[PDB]
Amino acid sequence: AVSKKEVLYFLSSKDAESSTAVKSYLKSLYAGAQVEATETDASELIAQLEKKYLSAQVVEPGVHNIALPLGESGSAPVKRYAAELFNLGAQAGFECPFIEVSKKFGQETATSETVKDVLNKTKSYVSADYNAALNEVLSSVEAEINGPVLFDGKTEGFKKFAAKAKAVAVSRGLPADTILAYCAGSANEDAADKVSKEFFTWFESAYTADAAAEVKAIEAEAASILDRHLAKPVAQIRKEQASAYASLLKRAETAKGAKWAEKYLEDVKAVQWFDASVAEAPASGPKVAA
Amino acid sequence: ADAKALDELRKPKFSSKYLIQHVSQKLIPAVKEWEKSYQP
Amino acid sequence: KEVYCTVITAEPLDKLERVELTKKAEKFVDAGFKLVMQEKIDKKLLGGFVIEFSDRRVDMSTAKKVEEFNNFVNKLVLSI
Amino acid sequence: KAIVDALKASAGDLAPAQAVEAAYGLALSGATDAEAFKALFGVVAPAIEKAPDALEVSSLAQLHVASTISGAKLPAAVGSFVAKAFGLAADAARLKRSSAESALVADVAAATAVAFGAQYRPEVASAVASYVKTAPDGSVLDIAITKGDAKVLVQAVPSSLLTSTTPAKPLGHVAAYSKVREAQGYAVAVVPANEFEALPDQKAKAQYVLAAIKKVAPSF
Repeated sequence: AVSKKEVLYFLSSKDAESSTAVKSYLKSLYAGAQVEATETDASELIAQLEKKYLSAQVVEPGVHNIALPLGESGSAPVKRYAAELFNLGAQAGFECPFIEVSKKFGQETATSETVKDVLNKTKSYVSADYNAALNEVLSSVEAEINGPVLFDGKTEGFKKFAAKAKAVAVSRGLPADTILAYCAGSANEDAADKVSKEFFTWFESAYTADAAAEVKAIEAEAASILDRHLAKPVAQIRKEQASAYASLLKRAETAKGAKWAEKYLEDVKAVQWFDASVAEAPASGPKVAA
Repeated sequence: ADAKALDELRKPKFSSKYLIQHVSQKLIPAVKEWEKSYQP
Repeated sequence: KEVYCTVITAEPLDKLERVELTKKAEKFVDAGFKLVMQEKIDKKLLGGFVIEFSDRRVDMSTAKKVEEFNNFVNKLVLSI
Repeated sequence: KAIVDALKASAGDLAPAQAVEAAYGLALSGATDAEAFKALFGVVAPAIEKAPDALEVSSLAQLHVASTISGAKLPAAVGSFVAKAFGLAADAARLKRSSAESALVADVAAATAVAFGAQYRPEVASAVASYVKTAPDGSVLDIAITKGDAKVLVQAVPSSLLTSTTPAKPLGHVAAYSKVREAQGYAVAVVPANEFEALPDQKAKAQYVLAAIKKVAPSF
């Protein structure tokens, strides 16, 4: 059963095993069961850890339900794949990726006075091809002041760095004037409309190029896994795979009583139903209850 | 036997979801007993 | 028969942030000894306080509660 | 008056997920034609009685708003069931809170602590933890104040629940959440963030919150 904080996370979720846990919970509440009071407890560090591990139970069956657009031509399979992961972010409680990674910046650098310590605590989230181009330009503005460039904004020594880092950001290809004019806004709704149409033209060309770089790495991983496997004789392949299949079954049979190992071996019985339901009618496929 | 369902057949099979649940069922109740008992 | 101290906080204190701070500190000396006190500020602390007794330190900052939290969960998920 | 009487005769053409959003939209606009709500609730009530899991929990909560503001009743198994599903669908929007709404609620609750008398930070931090009482349906209210027999709820409605135009009044769903809580014993004081965060300091934000509580229940 679910712990009533999982089932609040699975309401806007749309995978199968989470909706049938919701639907049997809503069928219990139709038969007069009391909805248990959700906890007004679990302080700021424990609340961010439950949100970390309940979002990952919405993301994990959702990622396995998104077909990769491997070996497709065009942007719309890559835009479908990116839109399904956007919607998986919203179903799991994430915001927009722009609003969720900039929250990661301002959280990791809450205590930063100099921008060299910004550029070292946001190292995991910024590309090293871009972290280096902001560190080389930093040491030139460090050469003009011969004092550490501050994370102040009011400082004029930062204002000449922010005009040099804007020259770096346009060199990568990303419009730093359009990005800044979106998250700041404007007064009228007509001049803010044209900059949102120009941010979302960058943003869609941004997240497509992250999805397409993810597809081009799965395509390159699968093509090197296959070409290594096609160089084996077929007798080696069948026993390398039967050794890997049997070792991975035994790890789920060593684990007794665990919920994951009970569900692992129950899905092995559901794959063998799929192979057996196809053998009865192969022009029809698997037989669904209809 | 035959003809399972549709909502039984829409489940992704070898996802984690239950290692993530088994970890959070043994990390969240084990860390509430860390902040309630914490002095440096 | 004093005990000299210094307290580092994140922002300058209220007059009630001061009084409930000393009762945290009168139980970190094992006598009826008075802390005189000394006040410093560090935005690198995320709130809380750091008392330096000039021979020992008690770090009840939340900037250190965060670090001891992550090191507890980053080591607990590696065993489970 | 010509939409609602078009809806009372042809409420058999609507799916139960569509009849909910008809009755929810009439209740939010202030319709009292209760026989239009007899027609709309005549679709959704046998549909929940056949399969209660047929509708979304977001739509079972939009039924409880519609079954409250117009006041038209449901069956005894249905109207008690959709009352829990307002408590479910309001918690799920609180766990998945936008984190600038979490920055606004903890800002409004701090100004609610200053308005009710707290000069120092150990008093506002111990007061906003006392504002997080539990609603009767099982959900959690963030700024819920109780003085004896009168309760006052403070509601912060950030920008996602605001109209996207320049006057920027809050959307109709904020009066949905208000009038359901008002039928639970609360006096919902709306604090919108287009007015709240234009204020420069914490004292002006506390008198804005205090004036908003006086306008709704002047006992506080």
